[PDB]
Amino acid sequence: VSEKQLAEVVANTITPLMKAQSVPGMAVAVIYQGKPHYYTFGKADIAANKPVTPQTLFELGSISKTFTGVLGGDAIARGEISLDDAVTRYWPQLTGKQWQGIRMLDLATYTAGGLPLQVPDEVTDNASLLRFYQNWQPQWKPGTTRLYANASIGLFGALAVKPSGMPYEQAMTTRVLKPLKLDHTWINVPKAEEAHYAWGYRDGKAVRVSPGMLDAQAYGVKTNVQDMANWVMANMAPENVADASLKQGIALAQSRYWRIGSMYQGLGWEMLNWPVEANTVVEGSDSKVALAPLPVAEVNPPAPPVKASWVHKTGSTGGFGSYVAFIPEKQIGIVMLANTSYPNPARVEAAYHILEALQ
Ligand SMILES: *[B@@]1([O])O[C]([C]C([O])=O)[C]=[C][C][C]1[N]C(=O)[C]C1=[C][C]=[C]S1
Ligand SMILES: [Cl-]
Repeated sequence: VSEKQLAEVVANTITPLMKAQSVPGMAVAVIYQGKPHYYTFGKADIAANKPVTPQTLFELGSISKTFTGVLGGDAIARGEISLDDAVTRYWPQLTGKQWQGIRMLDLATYTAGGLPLQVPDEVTDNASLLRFYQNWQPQWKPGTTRLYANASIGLFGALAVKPSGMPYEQAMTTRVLKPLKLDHTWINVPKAEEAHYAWGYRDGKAVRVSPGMLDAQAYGVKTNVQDMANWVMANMAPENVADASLKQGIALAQSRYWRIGSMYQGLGWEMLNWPVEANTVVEGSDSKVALAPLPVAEVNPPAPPVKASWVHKTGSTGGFGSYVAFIPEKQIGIVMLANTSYPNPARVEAAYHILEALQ
């Protein structure tokens, strides 16, 4: 499949998508034959008439969780934490007896027993954060029910960096971003970079993400399409990652911990076995499945990375919608960054269609 044909397949999928979903701007990377290929469409900022470029910063939303998963894996590989350890090992002040039996694994993979999708808006400091988790009453025993949640993996990422003594942003930069040369990926956008920051859009209004507790760990990363392509490349082919603990952390994040229907839960990353049909992946992305509390089948010991996987993550904020998927066996992958949050099934369908052209 030539560069020219690939550019046509991308244009012919994305242009109708943007029209149908009222998306002002998109940046796309396709990973193919050892390198990224970049396609940019529309506007980063409508009022200012600024085009999307390969340097335009997008809000990743929950694709931030893949960075959380890999940083946590790296901590495991340094010997600083174990997924088998009790959450209370890293938070001794968390004295409530309901936390017994809840492992760092459970926090990382949404199986703690019903931690909710969000940290409540009244949580504004450490005292309030502690109170929230102290007062939480699990609806299910640990290791029985997956409920996708910021309050779960968010807390995992905060606790994962504690033994290192490093704050979370610092740990992420030193241990994940810098070694991979992701030098335009930000939890907090510096002043000097602000001109690259797209506006998000919802129902015609410009919007950007506001602060919340555990945001950095759950939904706070911003990045451009070059850094995201290289992030996808590193996760798709970790054999080329030099730092030993980081390479193992990447493997840990794509390891299978639980089966839930047709999908498997990694650390941030989710996986289906390849080959998989589009309707299987599309159906799973629907909110009525994706947000539901669902029974789990344990994968113990965790299964190491399966090369024949569809590996993916969707993420949104108020004004952005992003999606990434890759197939390590085929060495193909895609990044779709957009400045409006459009339906996840639509992201999956487009990503699957483009990657199908490469098979
Ligand atoms: B995150 O982006 O993940 C999505 C995944 C999906 O769409 O199935 C859903 C919920 C949690 C995450 N999103 C949010 O927390 C919403 C926002 C965060 C900041 C502003 S809105
Ligand atoms: Cl600690």
